[PDB]
Amino acid sequence: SMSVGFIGAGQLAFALAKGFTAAGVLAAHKIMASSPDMDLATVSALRKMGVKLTPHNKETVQHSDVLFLAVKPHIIPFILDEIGADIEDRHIVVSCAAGVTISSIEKKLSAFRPAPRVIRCMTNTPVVVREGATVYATGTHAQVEDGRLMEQLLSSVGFCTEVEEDLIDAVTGLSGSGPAYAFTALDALADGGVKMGLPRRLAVRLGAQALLGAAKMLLHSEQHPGQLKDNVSSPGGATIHALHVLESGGFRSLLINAVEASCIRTRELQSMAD
Amino acid sequence: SMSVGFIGAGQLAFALAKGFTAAGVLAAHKIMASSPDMDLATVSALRKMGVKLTPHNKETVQHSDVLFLAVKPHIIPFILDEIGADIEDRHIVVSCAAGVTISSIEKKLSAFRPAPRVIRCMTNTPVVVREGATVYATGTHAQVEDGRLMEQLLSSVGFCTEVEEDLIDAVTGLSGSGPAYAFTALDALADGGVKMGLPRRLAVRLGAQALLGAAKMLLHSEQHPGQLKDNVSSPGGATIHALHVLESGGFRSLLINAVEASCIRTRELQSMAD
Amino acid sequence: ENLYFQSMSVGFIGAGQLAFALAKGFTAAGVLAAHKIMASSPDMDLATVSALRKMGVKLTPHNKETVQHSDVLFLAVKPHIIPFILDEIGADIEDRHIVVSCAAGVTISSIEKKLSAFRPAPRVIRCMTNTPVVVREGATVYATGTHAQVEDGRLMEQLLSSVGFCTEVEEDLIDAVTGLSGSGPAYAFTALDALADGGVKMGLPRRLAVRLGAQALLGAAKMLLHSEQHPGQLKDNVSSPGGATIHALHVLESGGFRSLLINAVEASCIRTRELQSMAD
Amino acid sequence: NLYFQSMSVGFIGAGQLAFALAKGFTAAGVLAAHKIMASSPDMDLATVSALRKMGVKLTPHNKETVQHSDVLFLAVKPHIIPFILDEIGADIEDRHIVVSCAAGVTISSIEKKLSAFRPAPRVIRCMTNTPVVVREGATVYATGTHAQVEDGRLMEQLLSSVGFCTEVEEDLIDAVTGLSGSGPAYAFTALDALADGGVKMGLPRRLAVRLGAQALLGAAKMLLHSEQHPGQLKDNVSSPGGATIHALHVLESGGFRSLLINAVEASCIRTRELQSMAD
Amino acid sequence: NLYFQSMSVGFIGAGQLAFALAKGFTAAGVLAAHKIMASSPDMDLATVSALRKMGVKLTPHNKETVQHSDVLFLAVKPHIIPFILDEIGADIEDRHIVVSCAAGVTISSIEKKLSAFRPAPRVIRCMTNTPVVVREGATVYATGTHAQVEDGRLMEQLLSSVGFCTEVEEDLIDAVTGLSGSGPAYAFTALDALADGGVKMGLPRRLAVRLGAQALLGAAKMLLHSEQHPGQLKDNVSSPGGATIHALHVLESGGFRSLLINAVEASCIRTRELQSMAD
Ligand SMILES: O=C(O)[C@@H]1CS[C@@]2(c3ccccc3)CCC(=O)N12
Ligand SMILES: O=C(O)[C@@H]1CS[C@@]2(c3ccccc3)CCC(=O)N12
Repeated sequence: SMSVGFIGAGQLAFALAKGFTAAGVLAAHKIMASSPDMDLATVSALRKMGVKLTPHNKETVQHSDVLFLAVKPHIIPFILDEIGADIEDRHIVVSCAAGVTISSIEKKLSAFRPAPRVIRCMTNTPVVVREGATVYATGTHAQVEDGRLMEQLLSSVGFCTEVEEDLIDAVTGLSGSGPAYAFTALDALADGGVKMGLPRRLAVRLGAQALLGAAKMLLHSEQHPGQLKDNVSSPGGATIHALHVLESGGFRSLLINAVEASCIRTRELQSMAD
Repeated sequence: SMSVGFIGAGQLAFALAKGFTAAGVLAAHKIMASSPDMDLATVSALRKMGVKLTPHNKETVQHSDVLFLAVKPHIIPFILDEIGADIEDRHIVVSCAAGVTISSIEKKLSAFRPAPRVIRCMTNTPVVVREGATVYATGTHAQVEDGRLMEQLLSSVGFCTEVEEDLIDAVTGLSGSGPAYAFTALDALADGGVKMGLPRRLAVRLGAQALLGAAKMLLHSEQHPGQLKDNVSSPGGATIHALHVLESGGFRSLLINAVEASCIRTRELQSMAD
Repeated sequence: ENLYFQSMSVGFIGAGQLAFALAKGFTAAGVLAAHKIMASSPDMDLATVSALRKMGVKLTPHNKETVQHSDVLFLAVKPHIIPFILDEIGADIEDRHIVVSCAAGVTISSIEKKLSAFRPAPRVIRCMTNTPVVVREGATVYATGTHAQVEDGRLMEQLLSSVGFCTEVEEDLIDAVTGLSGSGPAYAFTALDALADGGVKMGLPRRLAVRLGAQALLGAAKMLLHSEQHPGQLKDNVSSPGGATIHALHVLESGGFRSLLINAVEASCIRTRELQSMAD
Repeated sequence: NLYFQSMSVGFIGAGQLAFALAKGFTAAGVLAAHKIMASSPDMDLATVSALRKMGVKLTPHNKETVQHSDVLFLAVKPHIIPFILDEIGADIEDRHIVVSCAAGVTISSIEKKLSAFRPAPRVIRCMTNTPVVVREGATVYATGTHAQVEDGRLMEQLLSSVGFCTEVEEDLIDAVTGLSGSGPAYAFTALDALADGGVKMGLPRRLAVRLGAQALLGAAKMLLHSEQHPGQLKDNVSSPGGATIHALHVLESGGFRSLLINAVEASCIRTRELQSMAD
Repeated sequence: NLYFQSMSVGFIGAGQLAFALAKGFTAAGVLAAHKIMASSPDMDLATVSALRKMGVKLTPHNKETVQHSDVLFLAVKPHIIPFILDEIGADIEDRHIVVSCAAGVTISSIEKKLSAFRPAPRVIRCMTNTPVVVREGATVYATGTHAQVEDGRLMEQLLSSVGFCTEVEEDLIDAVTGLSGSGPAYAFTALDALADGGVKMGLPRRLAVRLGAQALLGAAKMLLHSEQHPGQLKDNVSSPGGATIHALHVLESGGFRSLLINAVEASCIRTRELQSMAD
C-alpha cells in the first residue's frame, strides 16, 4: 500500500528494487525510478521487472511516498536544488549517497518546505539476494513511524538496524565495502584452488559455498569467531598450517587497513560536500 | 529408511549429525555414534539431539548401513584394523579423515572381506547450518547407487559433487580449510569496524552479513567475481580506496598461499600414512 | 605435605639453570629439604652451583654419588650429554630409582635402551618444565615410560604440581610443549623488556614501566586461566570502539605479531626434534 | 583484613570497567555488593545484566547513583563525560570523591565542568585494567586540586585491594594507559597466537591455551619477584645452542620488540588525541 | 589470399586452445569450418558448446577425429597425452601430421609412444596462445625427427595466418611458454589493475578498461614497429619532471621489473616440471 521511488536507476536502485520485489513487500509497479542516462542496463532491467521508468525526477517525486536517492554524493546537492520545490509533507526522503549528511539534505530542502523527513541509509548490493546489511539514521523531522517503516522495508531484503548517524561512515567501511572485499577474496581463493589442480568453475563454487556457510555459522553461533577458528583447526592439521601463512602476511591487518581506508574516504567525501 | 553410524563423536560427527537431523533426511535415532573420550561436549550434545551414543565402535558398525569415519588420519589404520572383521556386504564406509586415500582403506579392509564399499569424503563444519561444501570420490567396489546415496545424503546439508580422488587434497585447501579463513577474516573486519567506532557486536553482525550476502551474490550470479567487484566500486569511492590497500598488502597472494599450504599439508599427512 | 613426610631424596645430574630452578622451587614449596637434595656437575665454577651451595643443596663432582643418594633422579644436562651420562651411571641405576629426564627432545625409548643393558626394567619418566617453577608457577608435563609404575606417575604429578601446573601427556606432545611453555618464559621476558622500552619512550621511569608491564601480563594470564572465555573474547572486552587499545592492536597486527609467536613455538619445537635427531 | 564499613560506591556506566572493579572489590571482601550501585543508559547490556547477579544496586538514573554514593567512579567513554558532568554536576556534594576512569580525560576538564556548580570538587584521575576482576590489576591514580591527602590514601587503599596501585603525576597516565591499560589486550593476542603455535605443532587447543597462559603467568611472577633484569632472566632460559635461543632469533628477525614499542606508543598517542580532541 | 583446399584439420580436445585456433583459422579464411572436427570427453563444455555454432564438426570419439584429419592438433592437458596416444596410436597414418600443443610434452615422448604402432610418426611441437582468436597470436614450433621440410613450412603457413609464428629449437619452447604462452594472462592482470587505478582516480570502469587496453595495444604496436630499444621508447614518454617519470619511480620502487622476470621464470620452471614429472 506504499509507493516507492528511486532517483538514480543504477546499481543500487536495481538491487533495492529487485530485492523488494523478490521479497514480496512491494509490487514492481508500486516502484518508479528515474536516471540521467535513460538507456542503461540497470534502467532496461527495471523495465523487464515491472518497475515504471522515467527520465523526469519530478515525475518520480510526484509518484512516490518513499523516495530513495540513489546517486553519487556530488550529484546530491543538485538533485535537492532541482527537486526540492516538489517535496511534500507526505514524502520520506531516504538518502543512500555515500557520506552525505542528514544536515546538508535538511539544510538544502528546508529552503522549500520547512520540515523535510530525511533518513540516511547505508546498504550494499546483496539486497539483490535479500541478504543485505543495512543501517539507517533518522533525521530531525522523521516521525516515529518513519523509522519503523524504514526498518520494516529494508529488513525484508536483509539485516537492518538503526544507528547514530556518526556510525555510518564506519559502517560503510565494513558492510558497505564488505562485498568487494569478499569478491576479491573469492577470486584469489579460486586462483589458489586452480593452482592446486581444481577446475575454475569448481573452485569458485567451493570457495563461495565455504564463505556463505562460514558466515552463516557465525550468524547462528553465540561464539567468538576465534573460538570457531579454534573449533575447526585440528592439531598439526592442514587448516592450522594455512592460518599460519595468512598470519605471516599480516592478513588481519590488511582487512583492518581496508575498513579504515573506506571509512576515512567516506569522511573525505562528506567533508568535500561542505 | 537408512541407518547411519559415526566412528568418532567429535566436531565433524556432530556437525554432520546436526545437519542431517535438521535437514529432515534422517531422524536422530537412525544415527549412532561412538567416540574414545566418552564424556566430551560433542558426545553429550548428540545425546540431547536424539543420537544414540556408545563407546564400542563395534556396536556402531553393527547398527549402521552407512558408516562415517570421523577420526584423525593417524587413528584411521587402527580403526580399520580394529573394526575390519565387522564390515559386511551391506556397509558403505565413508572416510572423512584428512588425506587418507581410498587405497589404504581398501587395502586394510580387504584383509577381512574382499569387496569393501569405500567412499572418500571432504566436507566442512557449515553442514551444521546446512550450507556445507562437500566432495566425494567413490572407491573400487562402490556400486552405482552408492555414489547416488552419498550425493543425496550430503546434498541435504549443503553443496555436494563427485570429484576424482586426486582433487580432494586441493578441495581440502579451499573449502575444507575455507571456513577458518573466513573466521579469521571476520574477526579482523570486526577489529576494523571497532577501530572506526562501531560496537563489537554490531561490527561482527555487519561483517558476517556482508560475507554471507556477497557469497550468495556470487553463487546466484553468472558473472565473474572481478565483474562483481567492478560493479560495486564507484569511481573515486570508498570501496576502490579500500581495495587498493588490500592489493598493497598482497591480500590475494595470502589467500593463494593458504589454499596451497593446506593442500600440501594434506599431501604430507597422506604420504605419512604410507 | 605427604611428599615432605615421604622424606624423598632427590638428585640432579647437571647443576645448571633447571636444577637450580627446580631445587629452588621444591624447597620453596616445603616438599623437600634442601639438604635432602644432591646435585652434580663437571664444572664446580658456575653461579648456579654457588646458589645451590648457598641453599643447602648437597654438591659433588661425581655423578655416581648423586645416583646413590637419590630416590628420584633428575637428568638435567644438555641433550647430547645424556648418552654419556647413561653409560657412566647406568650400572648404578637400581630398581628403587625413578629416573626423570629433563633434557629437551631426548626420547624415553633412547634412555630405556641405554639403561636396559644394566637392569631389565628401569623406571623412566620424561619431563618438560620451565623456570617459573622457582616461584611455584611452573608449567610442567610428563610422560611415563614402559616400566614406570602407576604410583610413579602419581608421585611425579604430586611432586611437580607443588611448583606449578602439571599434567600427564602422551610423549609425542612434549616437543611441542617445549616450544610453548618450556621456551615461553623467554618470549615473555623479551616482551616485557620491550613493553618497558615502550613505556620509557612515552615518558615512564624504567622501574615503573617494568612493574606495570609485568603486572599487566600477570593479570591478563590470570584472567585467561580463570575465564571460560576465548582469548579473543577477552580481547574484544577490553577494546572499546575508537579506543587506545584497538589502535595499539592494529599496529601489532601490521607487524605480523601473531605470526612471530607462531614462528617461535615452531622453531623451538623443530630445534628440539633436531637435538634428539643429532643424538642418533 | 580491610573493610570500608562507612563507604558507599557508585558507578556511572555499567560496562566492562564497572563490572571488573565491582567484582574485584567484592571478591576482596572490602565492599559488600549491596553497598554498590551502578547506572547505565542501555539496561540490556551484558555487563549490566551481570551486575544484577552479584547484588549490586542498579538504576537507570545517574542522579540516583550520585545521591547514594560517597565514592563515584566515572566508567563511561571520554565523550560521554562532559554530558554526564552536566547532568549530575548540580548533585555533587562535599562528601563526594569523583574518580574518573575515562581514558585521556584530564583532571582539569572535570574540575572546570564541576566547579561551575560547587567550587572545589574532589577529583581523582585513575587508570586501571580489567585484571582487577582477578585482583591482579595494575592501577595508577593522580589526585586533583581539591583532593585532600586522605582522599588519595583512601583510593590507594581501595584500589590496592584488586591489584597493584600507585600514585603518579597526572602526565604519566597517558603512557600508563598505553602500557598497563592496554597491556592485557596485547597479552590476550599473544596467548591466542602462542596457542595457534602449540596447535600447529600438534598440541590440543585446550592444553595449548592452558600452557601458554601458565607460561606468561609464571614469567610475569618471576620478574615481579626477581631483582634481576628481564634480559638476565632471558639468559637463564637460553641454554647454548638450545631450543629457546633458536626461537628467540626468529622473534628478533621479525622485530618483535619494536612491535610492542609501537603498540605502547600508539595507545598513548591515541589517548592524547582523545583528550585533546575533546577540549 | 591463402587457403588450404586439400587440408583437413582435427582437434583432440575441445577446450580453450582448440576453440581459439579454430576461430582464428576460420576468421582468416584459410580453413572452412566444416573441414574442421574436434573431440572432447565432456560434451557439455562451454568451448565445446561454442564450437558447434561455428560449424566445426564435433564427435565424442578421438578415433573419428584421427580418421577424418590430415593435421591433428593435440589440445589436451599434458597428463592426458600418453593416454590419448595409446587410444589412437594404432590409427595414425603416413598422411598425418601430429601437432602437440600440450605444455612441456616433448617431441621425444610423443614419438616414442607413436613409434610403437607405426615407425616414423610426423610430429611437430607447438607453443601458441589465446590471441590467435584475434589473429594476433605468438606461436613457435619445433619439428620432429620424421617431419619433412614441407611439414614445418605448412605449419608455419597455417599458424602465421593467426599471428606471429616462427620455428625454434625445441629446448626454447619451455621459456617461450613462460614469455608468450603465459604472456596474455600477465597482461589481463595488468589491465585489471590499471583499470582499478583509473577507477580510483575517478574514471568510469568501462572507460578505464578501454583506455588501459588501448594503451597496451598501442605501445606493443610501437615496439613491434620500431627499431628502437624499449628503454628508448620509455624515455620519449618521460618528459623531465613530468607525470610519467613520477609513476615510473613508484613502479621501480616496488621492483616491478623483477616481478615480470619472476613470472616468466616460474612459468618456464613449472613447464619443465610438468614435462619431467610425466616421463
Ligand atoms: O634450554 C632450553 O632452551 C629449553 C627450554 S626449557 C628447558 C629449561 C627449563 C628451565 C631452565 C632452563 C631450561 C628444559 C631443558 C632445556 O633444554 N630447556
Ligand atoms: O610527459 C608526460 O609524462 C605526459 C604523459 S603523455 C604526454 C605525452 C604524450 C606523448 C609524448 C610525450 C608526452 C602529453 C604531454 C605530457 O605531459 N604527457
